[PDB]
Order: sequence, then C-alpha cells, then structure tokens
Amino acid sequence: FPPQWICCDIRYLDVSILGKFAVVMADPPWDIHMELPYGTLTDDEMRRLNIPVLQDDGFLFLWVTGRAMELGRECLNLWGYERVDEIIWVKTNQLQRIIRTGRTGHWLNHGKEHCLVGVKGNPQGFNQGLDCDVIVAEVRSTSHKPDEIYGMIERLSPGTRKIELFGRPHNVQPNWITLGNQLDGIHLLDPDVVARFKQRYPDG
Amino acid sequence: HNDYCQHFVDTGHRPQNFIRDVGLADRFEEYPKLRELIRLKDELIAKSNTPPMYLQADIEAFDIRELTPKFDVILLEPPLEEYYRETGITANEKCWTWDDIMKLEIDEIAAPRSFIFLWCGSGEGLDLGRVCLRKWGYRRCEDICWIKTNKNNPGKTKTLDPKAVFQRTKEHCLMGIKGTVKPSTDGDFIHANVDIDLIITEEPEIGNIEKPVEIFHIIEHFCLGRRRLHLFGRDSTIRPGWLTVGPTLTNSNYNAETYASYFSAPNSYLTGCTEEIERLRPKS
Repeated sequence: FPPQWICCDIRYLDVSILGKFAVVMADPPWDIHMELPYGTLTDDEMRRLNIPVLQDDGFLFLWVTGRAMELGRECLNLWGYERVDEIIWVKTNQLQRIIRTGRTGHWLNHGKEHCLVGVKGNPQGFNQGLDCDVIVAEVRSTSHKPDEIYGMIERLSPGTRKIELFGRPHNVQPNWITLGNQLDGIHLLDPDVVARFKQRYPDG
Repeated sequence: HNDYCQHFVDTGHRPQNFIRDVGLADRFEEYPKLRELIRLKDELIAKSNTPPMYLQADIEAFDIRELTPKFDVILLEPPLEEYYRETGITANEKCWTWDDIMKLEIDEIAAPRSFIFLWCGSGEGLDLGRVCLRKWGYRRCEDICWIKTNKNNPGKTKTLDPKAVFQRTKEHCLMGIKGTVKPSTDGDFIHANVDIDLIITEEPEIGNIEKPVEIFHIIEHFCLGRRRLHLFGRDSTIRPGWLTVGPTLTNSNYNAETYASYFSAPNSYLTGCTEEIERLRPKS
C-alpha cells in the first residue's frame, strides 16, 4: 500500500479506525523539563495516548532522551510492552567523526539518540538479528532521528502494515500510515480504513 | 544511499566500523587546543593521584562499610552471567544476578554528593540497573555506551538472549548522581562536558571480559573528587588514584587509615585546578 497519512492531533484522533499494525514507531515531543523551541506534550498526555488499540502482536519503536529514558520505559509498560532492545543513533559529522565539543548534555556531552524497542503479544513473521542496534548517520536537515530506521524495520517485518506517530511529511513511506500535526491534509488508500474513517467522521 | 545498516546486512561490517578517529590519541591529533585541555587535566589527575590500593574481598559476604572514607565516584563492574552466556565462556568466579547486585549497600559508602558508573550489559540490566540506582539513592543522569567494532573480523554475531530482535553490539554504563550538583557553579567538584557519552573500541578477544580503560578517563576528567572506588576490579585494572576491591585480586595492600590520610589535612579530597585548565575547560 503506497504512503498514507492523516494530519491530526495524536491526543484527539480516534485511532481505533486504523486497525492493527505490526510495528508502531513514535518520536514524541517529550516534556524534558527545559525550555525548548517547540511545544511538548505533558507526561500525562503521553501516558494516555491510545497506543494499546494499535497492536495485538508486534513491536514498538519509541525514541527517548533526557528524563524520557525513564518516562518512556514507564509508557512502554503502561501501553503493554516489554522492552527487549535499545537502538542508539550515533551522530556523525560530514567526515564520519563524532562531534565531541560544545556543551551538548548536562553532565557529559551527547553523541547519540536512544530508541526503545518493545514487544507486545506473540508476533510472527519477523526476522531476528538482521540488523545491529547501532545506527551511524549524519544529522540531515530537520531530522530528529535517522532515516535508516525505516530500512531496519522493513527488514525486521517485511510487507506488514506499520504506523508512525508524530511523523513529518518527509517520513511518509510505503506500508506506513503517518500521523502528525504537520502533514498535508488527509490521504488514505486502504479501503477498510477509508470506510471506518467516514463512519467515524461522517462530515470529513 | 550511504546506508551503513544496509552495508552491515551485505558485508558484516558493523556501522560503527566507519566512525573515524575514535582512539584516545587520534581524536584530537589535529586539534592542539582540545588535546591540550585533556593533557593538562590528565597531568592534574596524575599529580594528585594516590598510589594504587587494592583489597581482595568476597563482596557477597563482605561488610561494605569496612571501606572508608566516603567515595566521590564508584565504578561498579559486577560479573553478569550475560557476559558469559553471550560469549559462551564458563565463568571462573561467582556470577552476579541483578538481585545479588541490588543487595549491595552502596549508599552506605557513597559521599553525600557523588557519582556512580554501573556496567549494565545490553539486556535486562538496562532496566534493572536503573532500579539498583534508585535503591542506592542515585538518579540516572547519563548513559555511556561502549560501542564495539568488528573491523578485524567482519561478520554477524548471534545474540543469545531469546528476547533480542537486533544484533547487540554495545554495552551500557549507566551514570548516576547522588546529592545536589550544578555544573555552572560547582566547578571545584565537576568539569562537565569534557568527554562524550560514547566509547568506541574493537570487540575484545574471546575470553576477555575487560571493559575499556577509557571509562576511567571519563570519570577522572568529570569529577575532581579524589576518592575513587572500583568494585569488582581485578589485578589488571589496578590504577593510581583508585581503590580496587574484588574477589579475584591476588594480593591486598588496603589500609583504611593510610587511605583516608591521603585526603585529610593538609590534603584535600578534591584535586583542585590550575588557572590554565580553568581558562580552557568548557563553561556556561
């Protein structure tokens, strides 16, 4: 299924219309208890996201930083997952070197971003051990996480339907449905999803 | 597409194999003033270091309160069964469960403001090590990842943990803080932002459980406290500036009165600092 997306607020969309997915991924605007140039969701707003409806069996990829190392683990547990891996994205400059200088963390400098990997239920049809848990990539444009994750997930769970929360227009991919408040309108191709959408949102 | 993940799938070269200039020497070879900050800080550490002290002890059956005075930094390296499961090796010593580790009374020997560095492995320890930090009265505040390259033997490595979904190629050393410390105003206790939270080295030879020596450099650069304890160290990790305590040590020289005397008057438990380092170190 080609790319699909819904421009929406993740807190308020009825995601039960979307069916089940083999993989959920989210890169949320955590409240990391500091002034940021972007708006965040409260801890309680994150806890209450209706992640449980999206999957019965499958995987969750949850990007975390700062105090969300712990809050994200709590969310994984609240949403019904067990953490079974932790991917790190090692950020390199244009010459494949880590940028070691500046003040990029509170105590030590920061050379990586973390992504929790959770499992729910008893998935099948996945491929263990094809990729490593270390991604090495430059920071590209507005990217908050590296595009390499989509290929790792596809090799892990080929051909299955996947959903990304807090996604951006750059992130739309085949087999993915992308939700986020900066997407361009609503674009749904799956006939079973369009049917439930207009049943739930008759006026569009 | 310069996708090193795809490249690993195709060739067995881990993505971290393509990070350049990760060694202690070559990282700042082209940056004389970055190199100078590290050189001067290492000189300050060496000038103020206690001679090595070490104690053989069965830590499971040891009153940890026998170690005095209080410690500014504690490096904790309990032998996890996963270190041996994932490599296939039979352990020569008692392996520690996370229940065993949690029972340690680390809060009884930590200074009121102090830091801990806990080697947690790659699996359940990332979660249970956090519980341990809570139990001992620390807040998790950084995560130093030891990323292992396989430049010398490219290929895949099967992770034995049946819950794993990816090939595990790193270990996590969780950093915890006890007490109140502010990087901008407590510069006589910490030099923040001198090191990054990554150590990159080649996979050790089979049978070698050692952790990368760079972890000591990160700790020593970061905290100016001179009272440094390495729990579950070995003969091979004994180091000036450190008290090493562990079951496999072959000899002991620790004397609690002598050790404490190195930090009491006319000495200080802090290294102090030079004006040259103060002018070079990162400050905000």
